Amino acid sequence: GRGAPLAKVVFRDPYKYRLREEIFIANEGVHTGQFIYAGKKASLNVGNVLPLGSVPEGTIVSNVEEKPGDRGALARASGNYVIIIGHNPDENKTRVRLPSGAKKVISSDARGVIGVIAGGGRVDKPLLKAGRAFHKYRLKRNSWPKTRGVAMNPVDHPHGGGNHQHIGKASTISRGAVSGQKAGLIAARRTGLLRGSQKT
Amino acid sequence: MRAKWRKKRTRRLKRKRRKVRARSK
Amino acid sequence: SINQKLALVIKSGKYTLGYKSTVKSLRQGKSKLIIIAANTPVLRKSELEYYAMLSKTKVYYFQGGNNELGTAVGKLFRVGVVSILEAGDSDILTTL
Amino acid sequence: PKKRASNGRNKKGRGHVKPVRCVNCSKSIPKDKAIKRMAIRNIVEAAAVRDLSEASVYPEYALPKTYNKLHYCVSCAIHARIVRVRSREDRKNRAPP
Amino acid sequence: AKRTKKVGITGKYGVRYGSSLRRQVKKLEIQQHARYDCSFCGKKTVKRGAAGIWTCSCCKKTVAGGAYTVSTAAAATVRSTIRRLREMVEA
Amino acid sequence: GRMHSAGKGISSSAIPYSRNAPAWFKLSSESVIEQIVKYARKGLTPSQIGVLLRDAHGVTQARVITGNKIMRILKSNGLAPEIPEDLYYLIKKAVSVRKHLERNRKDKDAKFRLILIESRIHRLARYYRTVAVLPPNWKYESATASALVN
Amino acid sequence: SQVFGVARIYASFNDTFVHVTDLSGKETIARVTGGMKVKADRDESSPYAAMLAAQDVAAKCKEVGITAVHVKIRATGGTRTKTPGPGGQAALRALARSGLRIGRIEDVTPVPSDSTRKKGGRRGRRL
Amino acid sequence: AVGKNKRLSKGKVVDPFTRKEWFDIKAPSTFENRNVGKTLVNKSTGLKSASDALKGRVVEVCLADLQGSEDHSFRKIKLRVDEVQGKNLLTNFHGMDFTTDKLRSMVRKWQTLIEANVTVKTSDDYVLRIFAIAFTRKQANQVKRHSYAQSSHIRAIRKVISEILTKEVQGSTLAQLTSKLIPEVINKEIENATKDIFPLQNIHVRKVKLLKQPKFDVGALMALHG
RNA sequence: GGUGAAAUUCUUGGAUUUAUUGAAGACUAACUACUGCGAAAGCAUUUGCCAAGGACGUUUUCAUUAAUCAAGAACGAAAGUUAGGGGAUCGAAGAUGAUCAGAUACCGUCGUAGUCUUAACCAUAAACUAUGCCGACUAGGGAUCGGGUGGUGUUUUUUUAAUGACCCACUCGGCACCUUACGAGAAAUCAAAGUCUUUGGGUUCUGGGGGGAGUAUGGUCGCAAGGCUGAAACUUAAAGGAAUU
Repeated sequence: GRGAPLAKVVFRDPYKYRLREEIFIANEGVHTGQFIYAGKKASLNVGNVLPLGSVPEGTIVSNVEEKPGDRGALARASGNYVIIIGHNPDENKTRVRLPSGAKKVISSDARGVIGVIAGGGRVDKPLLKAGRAFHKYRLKRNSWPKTRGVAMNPVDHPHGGGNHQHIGKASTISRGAVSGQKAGLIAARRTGLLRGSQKT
Repeated sequence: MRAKWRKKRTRRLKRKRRKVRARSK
Repeated sequence: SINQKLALVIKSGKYTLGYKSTVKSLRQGKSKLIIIAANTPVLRKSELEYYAMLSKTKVYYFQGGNNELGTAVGKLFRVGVVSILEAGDSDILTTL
Repeated sequence: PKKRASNGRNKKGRGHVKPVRCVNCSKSIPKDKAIKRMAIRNIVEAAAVRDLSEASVYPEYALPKTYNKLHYCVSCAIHARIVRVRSREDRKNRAPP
Repeated sequence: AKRTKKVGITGKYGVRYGSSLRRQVKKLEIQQHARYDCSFCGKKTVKRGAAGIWTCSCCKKTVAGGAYTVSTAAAATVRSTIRRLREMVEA
Repeated sequence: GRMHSAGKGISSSAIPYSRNAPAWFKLSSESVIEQIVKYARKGLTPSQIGVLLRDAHGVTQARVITGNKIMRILKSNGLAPEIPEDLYYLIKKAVSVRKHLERNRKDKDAKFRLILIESRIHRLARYYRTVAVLPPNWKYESATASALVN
Repeated sequence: SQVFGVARIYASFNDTFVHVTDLSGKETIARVTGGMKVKADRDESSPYAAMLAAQDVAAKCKEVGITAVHVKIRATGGTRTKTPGPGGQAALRALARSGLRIGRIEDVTPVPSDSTRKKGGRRGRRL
Repeated sequence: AVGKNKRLSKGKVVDPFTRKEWFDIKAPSTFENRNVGKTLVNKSTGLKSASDALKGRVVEVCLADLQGSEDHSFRKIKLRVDEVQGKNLLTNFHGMDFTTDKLRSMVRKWQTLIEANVTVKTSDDYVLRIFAIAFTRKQANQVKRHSYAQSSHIRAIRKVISEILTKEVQGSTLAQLTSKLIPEVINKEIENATKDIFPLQNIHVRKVKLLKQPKFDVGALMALHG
């Protein structure tokens, strides 16, 4: 169900004679037998878990914490990463750029793995097959195949019914709509094919 | 008519002929 | 220049290739220099360094993998470490 | 016919010369074909010289100058009178005035 | 020594799915089923196990890589920038 | 000239007029002959044999000191190479260029120069096969050329 | 002796900025342009407008307490004209007339070493 | 333009100069003129700490102004505030720069411009990039009009210049580098080491920039060093 | 901000402007030239690696291996196509403000594709010097770039061998240029476009009035755009070149 590989990393328990196996999201270039260093004093290497305050501007990070201690929230899908844009040492806040282009302000103590996530370029291959889609979603969740609302009856969907398959009313739905009404383009600012760029 | 624009016009004519022929055959 | 010196010693002097031959010669005290490939395993490189420290030989680190070292020596296979037993006509031992 | 033996540029043995942009219209023109002129000017317009000198903190200040190289397309040079059309016989004069 | 003019490994899909989609799939399938150099042992023994897993069959080492290549251009560029930042920090 | 470039350079040896030369040479034809043989056994092509002879010894031309030229000496004494030296050096250059190209696929200049060098090799090989110093059906192949050199 | 600031003259076309900062360049004093001294858009870079701006800047900087200026001329630079506009000389002359002492004139027009791309297209501004 | 703003306040003044106050800027001991000028700053309120609101700022000063010598008019010096002591704020070296006038005056055609740059660190962990400029010159008695270098002389000159710069930085702290850079002895060093390759006039060391600097450095030594 | 003036646009939620930084991508200013290299297209930041190359020098070698080339090949600006990456700037399309009788143009501000790169295609340009390649000869002159040779000719080690950089005289090979007409040409002009009615050094390609027409058709190459090959019917007395007033 996950496009990114996972890495099992074994650490020594500092307070007891034990070994702790942590499950990491594998970054591209990480291999078996590699030494991972996690901490404030860790060095800027692929696979290390330095805090944002300790990494410099322009750093590529992944599995970044949204708050210090949440054990990774951002940039976890294959090929995705977070850019370190800046620092605010007063009330330590690192500004980052998210995979969607959004600018976020996170604490400087939030951890993150250096590098990009492995498994990148996955969606460049066409599935070619309802079979490949079936096998993909068979171990994600029951969300496929997708019947169109226009192909249903009015009892089953806002779009259903008619002597032709047509939506009938504007498919852009208000954010203040309710469940059963929110079917279509929810709170759409614009529609139609847009010639544009990342704009971020 | 500029020779470049006459060339473009002849290209358009050529591709329209090609389309019509391919439709008929 | 090191590739040219290695070709000259290949043509004129005496060499042997491979970890087992290199370690055996290091043991016998006959090796005069050992070239170690860049991508040799770190444990093997450490053991070769220890053997060469015990036997008072010189260690050179090739700027290339075992493929590059094999090409430099003149063989169509991979060599991880090559020990020069005598330069013959090269100046590989004399220069760095 | 051939107006100039040099084809209106300076390229023999090259084929291609990287272009520059005219300083007036920003037209792409090969560097050898441009009408580049080096403008070296005093900062103080040679009319405020005495005023600046007497209002300066330091005595006998050096008064630095500004340097730039103005690249001109043929159209802009002719319009701005950087060059003018000459007679056929003395187009061949390579010597600057 | 060539049984297909241009479909290559995508001859298994026959005439289906469209030529353009089969061409994209051909490119990524050649990359995904290719054999790569192992930077550790120096032999062409690195294969894809699953999307992201690249296992050398000789030195028994697993590597995290791209979905269809052992290493992506984005990964190489990120490694370059991280090296540059690391050396700026250290020196 | 320059079959494979646009160069028009004239640069060569001004062979002296005299054939019974050079009136300061007190060494003997046999001594020069055995020098030829010693250098050939040391493993030197006639080009460099003549170079070192003219260069360290006093040998104005082995042709005029002896009765014949260095390649003739080597062929008479069994030291003639399997393939002529010029074709050998062309093959060595082609092998070097091809080895460079395999790494540098993007070297279109190297591809062009390899085409030129291999054309020179094939022309020289055709001449040698016609004059029969190379056997018939001898053919330069890129796959076997590197092993052919050494 | 003299209290020193930086004149920071920006003599573009259609505008002229004259504004004295402190020596560090962080504290801004008397930012006056030609567009706030003239009405018509076409006169914003006129020498008269530049001079009125320089007189206003000199008045305000003298009121503050700064007595001398290190003069720093700048044209638009980058891919733009790079030749100082009609108002830079008027501004510096007006400062000298206003009598604030001057020292270390310099031209800080941003000069690219192989710029990005000049606007206007390949055929230029066909006017 | 004075009355053509259509909307200047979407929603629908105390004097900054009386709000502000003046400080005094002091260059390090490596320069002759200690005091270099003054700067404004908002008076420290309970939430702004004017000291820290002013500590990270730099000032450009002419080396002629710093040294009372008109022969340094074409050099510039960047001084970075690092400490504040009650209107006696002390600065440190940040980078030396030339004048645009000097650069464009030294650059002329019918001669060769040579540029080198090195990124060698000093003895006390200051990382700097030093840029050296050089120009081939015509020997006296030369009738040729250009006197260009042969692009191998250029590489030899660049190598020699880079060696000189690296050796002169590694072996001297930043204070020593400034003390040996004001008299520009490195220019003479390079000129001698290069005179065996090409005449090479106008060998002034161009800008040096401080890329990175070590830790706070705030307690016991720039009493002697600034 | 922008313009000939303007307007579109941003702007007390601080725009433009200032200083200190940071990131990204592109590019390689001045130096830069009647200068260099490459088969052409082209190629201008530094170092390292990898091969290659012209010219010069050679009293080295082989000995006619050579010149030009249907067929067949390699490379081949820009735009363009396919797919990743990249995506700052500029910017076919488009948006929008002017100007205008109109203005889906020039002008202005944005802006997708593109501009950069990887892989694969494309195979065209006023791809020009509108001048095929190889060889020989025929005027004068200076300058320049690369190599070489000879001058106790000038700067410091060493004001007391060296080297370097210059200055002289040659020489070979380049990019060119000035003068003139032995000549050539319709002329413009050309040291080749000369040595061609005193017609023959070798060889490849192309043209045969203007259009129709680089069209139709067939073939072949290409994903496509299109490339290469390529007519005729019909029509027409001029089109065209260089000069003169």
